[PDB]
Amino acid sequence: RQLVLHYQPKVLAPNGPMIGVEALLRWGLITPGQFLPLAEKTGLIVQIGEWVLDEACRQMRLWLADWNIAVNLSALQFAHAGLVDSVRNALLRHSLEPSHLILEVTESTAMRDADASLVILEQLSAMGVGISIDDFGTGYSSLLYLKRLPASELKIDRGFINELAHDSDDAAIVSAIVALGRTLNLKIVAEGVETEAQQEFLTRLGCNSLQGFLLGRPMPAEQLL
Amino acid sequence: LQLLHDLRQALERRQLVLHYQPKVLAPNGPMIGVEALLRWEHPQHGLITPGQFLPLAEKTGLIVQIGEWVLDEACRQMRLWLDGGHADWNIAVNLSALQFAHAGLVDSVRNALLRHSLEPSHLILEVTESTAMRDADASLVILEQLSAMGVGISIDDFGTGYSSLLYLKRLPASELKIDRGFINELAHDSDDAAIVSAIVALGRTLNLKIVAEGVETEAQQEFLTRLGCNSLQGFLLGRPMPAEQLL
Ligand SMILES: Nc1nc2c(ncn2[C@@H]2O[C@@H]3COP(=O)(O)O[C@H]4[C@@H](O)[C@H](n5cnc6c(=O)[nH]c(N)nc65)O[C@@H]4COP(=O)(O)O[C@H]3[C@H]2O)c(=O)[nH]1
Ligand SMILES: Nc1nc2c(ncn2[C@@H]2O[C@@H]3COP(=O)(O)O[C@H]4[C@@H](O)[C@H](n5cnc6c(=O)[nH]c(N)nc65)O[C@@H]4COP(=O)(O)O[C@H]3[C@H]2O)c(=O)[nH]1
Ligand SMILES: [Mg+2]
Ligand SMILES: [Mg+2]
Ligand SMILES: [Mg+2]
Ligand SMILES: [Mg+2]
Repeated sequence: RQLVLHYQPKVLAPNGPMIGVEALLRWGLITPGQFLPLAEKTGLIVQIGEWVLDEACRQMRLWLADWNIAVNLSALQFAHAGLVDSVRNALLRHSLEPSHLILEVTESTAMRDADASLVILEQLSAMGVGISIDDFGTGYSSLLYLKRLPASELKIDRGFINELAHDSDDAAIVSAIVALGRTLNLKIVAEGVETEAQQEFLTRLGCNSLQGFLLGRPMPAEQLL
Repeated sequence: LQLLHDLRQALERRQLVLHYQPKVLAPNGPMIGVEALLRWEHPQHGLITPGQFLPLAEKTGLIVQIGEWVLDEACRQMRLWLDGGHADWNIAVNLSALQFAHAGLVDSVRNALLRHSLEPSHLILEVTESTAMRDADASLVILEQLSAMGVGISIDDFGTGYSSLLYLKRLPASELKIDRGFINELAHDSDDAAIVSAIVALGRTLNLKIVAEGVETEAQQEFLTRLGCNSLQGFLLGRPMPAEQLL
């Protein structure tokens, strides 16, 4: 068992309290960018995912701790026939309210076969699980399906969060995502917040919550305290 | 289902209208505003009341655009009235639980006031006790924004939910509205008069105006006045009616 979760805080804007964490997988000390693609191609991602989901639910129970936890799903995990049985079973196993668990799938993953995403996410949403669309702005979305999917939040891609000059293309895109949130009834999370000016500007643009190194780096449950 | 199809097209068919009910200083003092109340003029069923279709609207999400239309028309009407010289009237608009939690609520209020050049102090937003107290920390963030814009905040159907006195003081509410259920039962239950008195006393000690709602009889009016209610609303003082008929 060399697999460990690190947790990164999500924080209500403007400076408001921490409302939850994202679980981030780690393995020397190996980062997931170095091995998740091999796991995806080989199918080992599905067992690793079962372990991640279980450990996140276990940790949340242990804490419960007035907050929720977000787990990432790769394209294979999202499409895997077992996914929805397994989410329901993991919440049942730990007697954990479904409102405490968030599942993140990327824009690309969700939009690849939107009708199939809809069958899967509708089940998940009827069970009460929070559904987040990650890396938003980096894929291709149908506005029609963006409304139809029972998502509760979009997470702005880290790639748009750099110098964020007021007249930048990046700022326009952040504004557009915020406006999608406002018109489609979705919370918007900015990810990759490293500086005070980003925090301030993203808050004024109307992001609902923030994640990034400035607010807290990923760390193991113990160090998080 | 017929109701579902019919409600979907109700805005397209201009079948939705606002009626307005006077709120009056107690006992019968000047009218200080109105509550906007949605009605549906149905070509087959006639004038349908919102208890008969707002739950379907909530469940389907049709309540969002129905609410945009309600807010727009209410703001239009208040503007018109202000320009007609009714300087001391406000208008109160109801918010369901879904509208109160909608990510765009505050932007939509700001846009509607700007569209009709309406000072924010002439708009009152009513959220029920239950709605406000379900997640009080979240209610606080929402209501503080609305209150900083200058919009009045009313806690509706008061007495029907469960309130934290702590958050009841922290919320930037301006008024509590006693639920009509407590007014109607006064002649038929000894507990109701105590409950109504307690609500009035909460207003007095937390610095909130109290509105008594559902006033139908002279004796209710007299009793509520003697208790010290600030304002009254009810059939005795004036039923909901269209803006024109109200005059
Ligand atoms: N430069 C910078 N980076 C920041 C900042 N704040 C957070 N990050 C990093 O950005 C990534 C956020 O996760 P992601 O976009 O979902 O993207 C994740 C996610 O797609 C994938 N991944 C991580 N854990 C899991 C997992 O348990 N399951 C699955 N299926 N995928 C995972 O690996 C990707 C990269 O993971 P990480 O290395 O942990 O990198 C994490 C996080 O450490 C910041 O302020 N500045
Ligand atoms: N028996 C009796 N009833 C009286 C008397 N005085 C006032 N009422 C009624 O009490 C209700 C007061 O509104 P509410 O408690 O906010 O309760 C409202 C409110 O929750 C909701 N509603 C109405 N319009 C709207 C709207 O535009 N948006 C939203 N979200 N909800 C609305 O529907 C509920 C019922 O609306 P209405 O049928 O118009 O019923 C109205 C009004 O007609 C009286 O003396 N006797
Ligand atoms: Mg993620
Ligand atoms: Mg991301
Ligand atoms: Mg009301
Ligand atoms: Mg009421």
